[PDB]
Amino acid sequence: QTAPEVLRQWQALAAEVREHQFRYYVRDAPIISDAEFDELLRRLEALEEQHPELRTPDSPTQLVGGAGFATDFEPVDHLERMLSLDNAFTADELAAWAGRIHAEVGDAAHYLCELKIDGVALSLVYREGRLTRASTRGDGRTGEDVTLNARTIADVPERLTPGDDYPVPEVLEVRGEVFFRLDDFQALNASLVEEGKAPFANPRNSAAGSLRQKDPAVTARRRLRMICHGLGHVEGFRPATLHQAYLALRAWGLPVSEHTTLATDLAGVRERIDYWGEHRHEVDHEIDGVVVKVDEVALQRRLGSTSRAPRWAIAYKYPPE
Ligand SMILES: Nc1ncnc2c1ncn2[C@@H]1O[C@H](COP(=O)(O)O)[C@@H](O)[C@H]1O
Ligand SMILES: NC(=O)c1ccc[n+]([C@@H]2O[C@H](COP(=O)(O)O)[C@@H](O)[C@H]2O)c1
Repeated sequence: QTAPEVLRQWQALAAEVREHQFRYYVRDAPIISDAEFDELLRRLEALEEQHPELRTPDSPTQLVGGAGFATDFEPVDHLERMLSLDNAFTADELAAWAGRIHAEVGDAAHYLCELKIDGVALSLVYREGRLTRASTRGDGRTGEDVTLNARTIADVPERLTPGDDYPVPEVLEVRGEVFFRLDDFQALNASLVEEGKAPFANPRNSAAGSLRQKDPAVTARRRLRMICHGLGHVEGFRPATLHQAYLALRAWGLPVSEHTTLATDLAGVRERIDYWGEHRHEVDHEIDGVVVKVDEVALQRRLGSTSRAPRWAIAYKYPPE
Protein backbone atom coordinates (compact mmCIF):
# COMPACT_ATOMS: atom_id res chain seq x y z
CA GLN A 1 0.00 0.00 0.00
CA THR A 2 1.06 3.60 -0.67
CA ALA A 3 1.97 6.03 2.23
CA PRO A 4 -1.10 8.23 1.80
CA GLU A 5 -3.27 5.12 2.05
CA VAL A 6 -1.25 3.93 5.02
CA LEU A 7 -1.91 7.14 6.92
CA ARG A 8 -5.58 7.06 5.86
CA GLN A 9 -6.00 3.47 7.09
CA TRP A 10 -4.20 4.15 10.35
CA GLN A 11 -6.34 7.19 11.23
CA ALA A 12 -9.58 5.41 10.52
CA LEU A 13 -8.63 2.27 12.42
CA ALA A 14 -7.15 4.20 15.36
CA ALA A 15 -10.40 6.24 15.62
CA GLU A 16 -12.66 3.16 15.43
CA VAL A 17 -10.57 1.41 18.08
CA ARG A 18 -10.44 4.48 20.33
CA GLU A 19 -14.21 4.85 20.12
CA HIS A 20 -14.79 1.27 21.27
CA GLN A 21 -12.21 1.63 24.02
CA PHE A 22 -14.25 4.63 25.23
CA ARG A 23 -17.63 2.94 24.97
CA TYR A 24 -16.37 -0.23 26.70
CA TYR A 25 -14.22 1.33 29.44
CA VAL A 26 -15.91 4.64 30.16
CA ARG A 27 -19.52 4.06 29.30
CA ASP A 28 -19.51 0.34 30.13
CA ALA A 29 -21.70 -0.01 27.02
CA PRO A 30 -19.80 -1.66 24.14
CA ILE A 31 -21.56 -1.70 20.78
CA ILE A 32 -19.54 -4.52 19.17
CA SER A 33 -18.55 -7.93 20.55
CA ASP A 34 -15.27 -8.49 22.36
CA ALA A 35 -14.29 -10.82 19.47
CA GLU A 36 -14.79 -7.97 16.93
CA PHE A 37 -12.82 -5.55 19.07
CA ASP A 38 -9.94 -8.00 19.41
CA GLU A 39 -9.65 -8.33 15.61
CA LEU A 40 -9.73 -4.53 15.26
CA LEU A 41 -6.90 -4.13 17.76
CA ARG A 42 -4.81 -6.83 16.08
CA ARG A 43 -5.12 -5.15 12.68
CA LEU A 44 -4.08 -1.89 14.29
CA GLU A 45 -1.04 -3.39 15.97
CA ALA A 46 -0.15 -5.23 12.75
CA LEU A 47 -0.27 -1.99 10.78
CA GLU A 48 1.95 -0.35 13.41
CA GLU A 49 4.39 -3.27 13.05
CA GLN A 50 5.09 -2.42 9.41
CA HIS A 51 5.20 1.33 10.06
CA PRO A 52 6.59 2.00 13.54
CA GLU A 53 6.60 5.76 12.89
CA LEU A 54 2.83 5.48 13.41
CA ARG A 55 3.22 4.11 16.98
CA THR A 56 3.12 7.07 19.37
CA PRO A 57 2.39 7.29 23.11
CA ASP A 58 -0.92 8.66 21.80
CA SER A 59 -1.85 5.56 19.80
CA PRO A 60 -4.85 3.54 21.06
CA THR A 61 -2.40 0.58 20.98
CA GLN A 62 -0.45 2.33 23.80
CA LEU A 63 -3.59 3.45 25.75
CA VAL A 64 -5.17 0.12 26.53
CA GLY A 65 -7.34 -0.80 29.48
CA GLY A 66 -9.16 2.44 29.71
CA ALA A 67 -6.13 4.63 30.01
CA GLY A 68 -6.00 8.11 28.51
CA PHE A 69 -9.58 9.27 29.09
CA ALA A 70 -9.43 12.26 31.41
CA THR A 71 -11.24 15.60 31.29
CA ASP A 72 -9.09 18.64 32.10
CA PHE A 73 -11.53 21.50 31.43
CA GLU A 74 -9.11 23.22 29.07
CA PRO A 75 -10.52 26.46 27.65
CA VAL A 76 -12.15 26.13 24.23
CA ASP A 77 -13.77 28.78 22.10
CA HIS A 78 -17.45 28.76 21.20
CA LEU A 79 -17.94 29.28 17.44
CA GLU A 80 -20.54 32.02 18.03
CA ARG A 81 -20.85 33.87 21.32
CA MET A 82 -23.10 32.19 23.88
CA LEU A 83 -24.90 34.96 25.74
CA SER A 84 -27.19 34.86 28.74
CA LEU A 85 -30.74 36.20 28.66
CA ASP A 86 -32.30 39.37 29.95
CA ASN A 87 -34.99 38.56 32.51
CA ALA A 88 -38.53 39.75 33.18
CA PHE A 89 -40.22 39.20 36.53
CA THR A 90 -43.51 41.10 36.10
CA ALA A 91 -46.35 41.47 33.62
CA ASP A 92 -45.23 45.08 33.10
CA GLU A 93 -41.61 44.22 32.38
CA LEU A 94 -42.66 41.62 29.83
CA ALA A 95 -45.12 43.97 28.14
CA ALA A 96 -42.37 46.60 27.99
CA TRP A 97 -40.09 44.14 26.18
CA ALA A 98 -42.97 43.16 23.90
CA GLY A 99 -43.63 46.83 23.09
CA ARG A 100 -39.99 47.52 22.22
CA ILE A 101 -40.06 44.52 19.91
CA HIS A 102 -43.21 45.67 18.10
CA ALA A 103 -41.95 49.25 17.66
CA GLU A 104 -38.92 47.82 15.82
CA VAL A 105 -40.35 45.02 13.69
CA GLY A 106 -44.14 45.32 14.16
CA ASP A 107 -46.63 42.47 13.91
CA ALA A 108 -44.25 40.48 11.67
CA ALA A 109 -42.69 38.95 14.83
CA HIS A 110 -44.09 35.82 16.39
CA TYR A 111 -43.01 34.36 19.67
CA LEU A 112 -41.67 30.94 20.49
CA CYS A 113 -42.39 30.07 24.11
CA GLU A 114 -40.18 27.46 25.69
CA LEU A 115 -39.91 26.08 29.11
CA LYS A 116 -36.86 27.36 30.99
CA ILE A 117 -34.90 24.61 32.61
CA ASP A 118 -32.88 25.29 35.72
CA GLY A 119 -29.85 23.24 34.71
CA VAL A 120 -26.33 23.62 33.31
CA ALA A 121 -25.81 25.15 29.87
CA LEU A 122 -23.86 23.00 27.40
CA SER A 123 -22.70 23.81 23.86
CA LEU A 124 -22.23 20.88 21.45
CA VAL A 125 -20.38 21.01 18.11
CA TYR A 126 -20.96 18.42 15.38
CA ARG A 127 -18.66 18.38 12.34
CA GLU A 128 -19.79 16.36 9.33
CA GLY A 129 -22.38 14.69 11.52
CA ARG A 130 -20.06 13.71 14.36
CA LEU A 131 -19.73 15.14 17.83
CA THR A 132 -16.35 16.86 18.19
CA ARG A 133 -16.70 19.17 21.16
CA ALA A 134 -18.83 19.97 24.18
CA SER A 135 -18.20 22.88 26.47
CA THR A 136 -19.66 24.88 29.32
CA ARG A 137 -20.67 28.49 28.84
CA GLY A 138 -17.65 30.02 30.58
CA ASP A 139 -17.50 33.74 29.85
CA GLY A 140 -19.50 33.38 26.65
CA ARG A 141 -16.55 33.48 24.26
CA THR A 142 -14.67 30.62 25.90
CA GLY A 143 -15.89 27.65 27.94
CA GLU A 144 -14.41 24.53 29.53
CA ASP A 145 -13.93 21.38 27.46
CA VAL A 146 -16.13 18.58 28.87
CA THR A 147 -16.39 16.63 25.63
CA LEU A 148 -15.77 13.19 27.18
CA ASN A 149 -18.38 13.74 29.91
CA ALA A 150 -20.99 14.81 27.35
CA ARG A 151 -20.28 11.77 25.19
CA THR A 152 -21.55 9.68 28.14
CA ILE A 153 -24.93 11.41 28.26
CA ALA A 154 -27.57 9.07 26.81
CA ASP A 155 -29.53 11.90 25.24
CA VAL A 156 -26.45 13.21 23.37
CA PRO A 157 -25.94 11.21 20.15
CA GLU A 158 -22.41 10.69 18.88
CA ARG A 159 -23.60 10.98 15.28
CA LEU A 160 -26.46 12.82 13.64
CA THR A 161 -29.09 10.80 11.76
CA PRO A 162 -29.26 11.49 8.01
CA GLY A 163 -32.54 12.28 6.37
CA ASP A 164 -33.34 13.77 2.97
CA ASP A 165 -35.78 16.29 4.49
CA TYR A 166 -32.99 17.75 6.62
CA PRO A 167 -29.40 17.11 5.41
CA VAL A 168 -26.76 16.76 8.11
CA PRO A 169 -24.97 20.13 8.33
CA GLU A 170 -21.25 20.47 7.74
CA VAL A 171 -20.98 22.24 11.09
CA LEU A 172 -23.66 22.48 13.79
CA GLU A 173 -23.21 24.22 17.10
CA VAL A 174 -26.27 23.49 19.24
CA ARG A 175 -26.90 24.76 22.68
CA GLY A 176 -28.83 23.01 25.34
CA GLU A 177 -29.35 22.29 29.03
CA VAL A 178 -28.10 19.37 31.17
CA PHE A 179 -30.13 18.44 34.19
CA PHE A 180 -31.45 15.66 36.42
CA ARG A 181 -34.99 14.45 36.80
CA LEU A 182 -36.21 14.95 40.34
CA ASP A 183 -36.46 11.23 41.09
CA ASP A 184 -32.90 10.61 39.82
CA PHE A 185 -31.52 13.51 41.84
CA GLN A 186 -32.85 11.87 45.03
CA ALA A 187 -31.60 8.42 44.02
CA LEU A 188 -28.14 9.79 43.29
CA ASN A 189 -28.01 11.49 46.70
CA ALA A 190 -29.00 8.20 48.40
CA SER A 191 -26.20 6.43 46.50
CA LEU A 192 -23.66 9.12 47.44
CA VAL A 193 -24.52 8.92 51.12
CA GLU A 194 -24.20 5.14 51.04
CA GLU A 195 -20.57 5.63 50.00
CA GLY A 196 -19.76 8.27 52.62
CA LYS A 197 -20.03 11.32 50.38
CA ALA A 198 -21.99 14.50 50.88
CA PRO A 199 -25.33 14.77 49.07
CA PHE A 200 -26.07 17.69 46.79
CA ALA A 201 -28.42 20.41 47.99
CA ASN A 202 -30.29 20.77 44.69
CA PRO A 203 -30.52 19.12 41.23
CA ARG A 204 -28.70 21.98 39.49
CA ASN A 205 -25.61 21.61 41.71
CA SER A 206 -25.92 17.88 41.26
CA ALA A 207 -25.98 18.12 37.47
CA ALA A 208 -23.04 20.57 37.33
CA GLY A 209 -20.97 18.42 39.67
CA SER A 210 -21.87 15.22 37.86
CA LEU A 211 -20.93 16.73 34.47
CA ARG A 212 -17.66 18.31 35.62
CA GLN A 213 -15.78 15.10 36.37
CA LYS A 214 -12.10 14.57 35.63
CA ASP A 215 -12.91 10.92 35.16
CA PRO A 216 -15.82 10.75 32.67
CA ALA A 217 -16.65 7.23 33.87
CA VAL A 218 -18.23 8.86 36.93
CA THR A 219 -20.43 10.99 34.67
CA ALA A 220 -21.35 7.86 32.74
CA ARG A 221 -22.71 6.24 35.93
CA ARG A 222 -25.20 9.14 36.42
CA ARG A 223 -28.49 9.79 34.70
CA LEU A 224 -27.74 13.18 33.23
CA ARG A 225 -30.27 14.35 30.63
CA MET A 226 -30.10 17.04 28.01
CA ILE A 227 -32.52 19.13 25.96
CA CYS A 228 -31.45 21.36 23.06
CA HIS A 229 -32.89 24.93 23.03
CA GLY A 230 -30.77 26.99 20.69
CA LEU A 231 -28.47 27.33 17.72
CA GLY A 232 -25.05 28.83 17.48
CA HIS A 233 -22.88 28.69 14.38
CA VAL A 234 -24.20 26.51 11.59
CA GLU A 235 -22.94 25.77 8.12
CA GLY A 236 -25.06 23.99 5.54
CA PHE A 237 -28.35 24.70 7.35
CA ARG A 238 -30.35 27.93 6.97
CA PRO A 239 -33.69 27.52 8.80
CA ALA A 240 -36.11 30.41 8.48
CA THR A 241 -37.39 30.11 12.02
CA LEU A 242 -36.47 28.65 15.41
CA HIS A 243 -39.46 26.27 15.43
CA GLN A 244 -38.41 24.94 12.05
CA ALA A 245 -34.86 24.43 13.32
CA TYR A 246 -36.34 22.17 16.08
CA LEU A 247 -37.86 20.02 13.32
CA ALA A 248 -34.36 19.47 11.93
CA LEU A 249 -32.84 18.83 15.38
CA ARG A 250 -35.46 16.12 15.96
CA ALA A 251 -34.83 14.60 12.54
CA TRP A 252 -31.07 14.43 13.34
CA GLY A 253 -31.68 12.65 16.70
CA LEU A 254 -31.04 15.55 19.03
CA PRO A 255 -33.34 15.81 22.11
CA VAL A 256 -35.92 18.61 22.15
CA SER A 257 -38.68 19.62 24.54
CA GLU A 258 -42.35 18.77 23.86
CA HIS A 259 -43.56 21.86 25.69
CA THR A 260 -42.63 24.51 23.14
CA THR A 261 -45.46 26.42 21.51
CA LEU A 262 -45.68 29.15 18.88
CA ALA A 263 -47.64 32.26 19.80
CA THR A 264 -48.82 35.11 17.54
CA ASP A 265 -48.50 38.07 19.88
CA LEU A 266 -48.28 39.05 23.54
CA ALA A 267 -51.74 37.78 24.54
CA GLY A 268 -50.68 34.31 23.44
CA VAL A 269 -47.40 34.69 25.35
CA ARG A 270 -49.25 35.70 28.53
CA GLU A 271 -51.46 32.61 28.36
CA ARG A 272 -48.45 30.28 28.28
CA ILE A 273 -46.85 32.15 31.20
CA ASP A 274 -50.07 31.87 33.20
CA TYR A 275 -50.49 28.21 32.29
CA TRP A 276 -46.97 27.12 33.27
CA GLY A 277 -47.18 29.20 36.43
CA GLU A 278 -49.92 26.80 37.39
CA HIS A 279 -48.61 23.56 35.93
CA ARG A 280 -44.77 23.65 35.91
CA HIS A 281 -44.72 21.44 39.04
CA GLU A 282 -45.99 18.59 36.85
CA VAL A 283 -42.85 18.48 34.72
CA ASP A 284 -40.39 15.87 36.03
CA HIS A 285 -37.47 18.34 36.08
CA GLU A 286 -37.10 21.88 37.39
CA ILE A 287 -38.70 24.78 35.45
CA ASP A 288 -38.03 28.28 36.74
CA GLY A 289 -39.66 30.20 33.92
CA VAL A 290 -40.55 30.65 30.28
CA VAL A 291 -38.20 31.86 27.59
CA VAL A 292 -39.91 34.00 24.96
CA LYS A 293 -38.07 34.32 21.69
CA VAL A 294 -38.80 36.02 18.40
CA ASP A 295 -39.14 33.03 16.09
CA GLU A 296 -38.07 34.55 12.78
CA VAL A 297 -34.32 34.37 12.23
CA ALA A 298 -34.35 37.38 9.92
CA LEU A 299 -35.98 39.39 12.65
CA GLN A 300 -33.47 38.04 15.21
CA ARG A 301 -30.63 39.50 13.13
CA ARG A 302 -32.33 42.84 12.59
CA LEU A 303 -32.85 43.30 16.32
CA GLY A 304 -29.39 42.05 17.20
CA SER A 305 -27.71 41.59 20.53
CA THR A 306 -26.08 43.73 23.12
CA SER A 307 -22.74 42.85 24.60
CA ARG A 308 -24.34 40.59 27.13
CA ALA A 309 -27.65 39.60 25.63
CA PRO A 310 -29.93 39.05 22.65
CA ARG A 311 -32.51 41.74 22.21
CA TRP A 312 -34.93 39.28 20.59
CA ALA A 313 -35.38 37.06 23.66
CA ILE A 314 -36.44 37.45 27.25
CA ALA A 315 -36.74 34.98 30.11
CA TYR A 316 -39.84 35.36 32.24
CA LYS A 317 -38.74 33.94 35.59
CA TYR A 318 -41.33 32.96 38.14
CA PRO A 319 -41.17 34.34 41.63
CA PRO A 320 -39.50 31.83 43.88
CA GLU A 321 -41.69 30.05 46.40
N1 LIG B 1 -35.24 27.13 27.05
C1 LIG B 1 -34.06 27.94 27.12
N2 LIG B 1 -33.75 28.64 26.08
C2 LIG B 1 -32.68 29.38 26.08
N3 LIG B 1 -31.89 29.45 27.09
C3 LIG B 1 -32.10 28.77 28.19
C4 LIG B 1 -33.18 27.98 28.26
N4 LIG B 1 -33.14 27.40 29.48
C5 LIG B 1 -32.09 27.85 30.10
N5 LIG B 1 -31.43 28.67 29.34
C6 LIG B 1 -30.17 29.38 29.68
O1 LIG B 1 -30.43 29.78 31.12
C7 LIG B 1 -30.06 31.03 31.32
C8 LIG B 1 -31.11 31.90 32.03
O2 LIG B 1 -30.62 32.50 33.21
P1 LIG B 1 -31.39 32.13 34.63
O3 LIG B 1 -32.16 33.31 35.04
O4 LIG B 1 -30.38 32.00 35.69
O5 LIG B 1 -32.43 31.02 34.48
C9 LIG B 1 -29.94 31.68 29.86
O6 LIG B 1 -28.80 32.38 29.97
C10 LIG B 1 -29.97 30.76 28.96
O7 LIG B 1 -29.02 30.81 27.89
N1 LIG C 1 -16.43 -4.95 22.99
C1 LIG C 1 -15.61 -3.88 23.08
O1 LIG C 1 -16.01 -2.87 22.52
C2 LIG C 1 -14.35 -3.82 23.77
C3 LIG C 1 -13.54 -2.72 23.75
C4 LIG C 1 -12.35 -2.69 24.43
C5 LIG C 1 -11.97 -3.79 25.14
N2 LIG C 1 -12.76 -4.86 25.15
C6 LIG C 1 -12.43 -6.08 25.85
O2 LIG C 1 -11.69 -5.69 26.93
C7 LIG C 1 -10.84 -6.71 27.22
C8 LIG C 1 -9.24 -6.12 27.11
O3 LIG C 1 -8.75 -6.37 28.24
P1 LIG C 1 -7.69 -7.76 28.37
O4 LIG C 1 -7.41 -8.03 26.92
O5 LIG C 1 -6.64 -7.27 29.28
O6 LIG C 1 -8.74 -8.70 28.99
C9 LIG C 1 -11.04 -7.78 26.22
O7 LIG C 1 -12.04 -8.60 26.58
C10 LIG C 1 -11.47 -6.97 25.05
O8 LIG C 1 -12.22 -7.67 24.13
C11 LIG C 1 -13.90 -4.88 24.50
